[PDB]
Amino acid sequence: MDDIYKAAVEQLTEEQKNEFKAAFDIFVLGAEDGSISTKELGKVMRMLGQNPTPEELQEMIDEVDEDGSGTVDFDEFLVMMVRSMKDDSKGKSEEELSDLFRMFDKNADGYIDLDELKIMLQATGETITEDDIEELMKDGDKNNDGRIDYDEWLEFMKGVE
Repeated sequence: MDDIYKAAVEQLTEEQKNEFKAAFDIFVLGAEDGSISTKELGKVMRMLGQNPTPEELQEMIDEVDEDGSGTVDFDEFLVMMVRSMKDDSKGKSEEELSDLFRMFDKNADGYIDLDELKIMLQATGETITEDDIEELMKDGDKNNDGRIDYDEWLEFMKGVE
């Protein structure tokens, strides 16, 4: 029975909502609609000022909203436990694309280059080859041309891990 969250609730106490409500109220100090970052560990880990890594985690969670509501409710977080998303959640934002697009266009040509896009993974410690990225850009296309434009960068993250 139950879909996925209605099942755990059977063996889970709703009282927990108030348990993790403290750390939440302190995190949404500035958020009026409870808009905050889900990254709990990544926050305390990056707070130490260590190597880059969690910086990207803030992006995926930035637009974790899959239902497209605008914010995440306290309850929505609880149900996220039983399911255990483990990792990942999203990639880049709608309004952010307008910035990232030009942020990667270091060639000032209007399009995106391999050394430009791949340059990102170059500063993080990825676990892939340098030439491998060459295959990624190939998919970046969308308007049929062979390069990135003011539209492909958006559809780019159509669903890549």
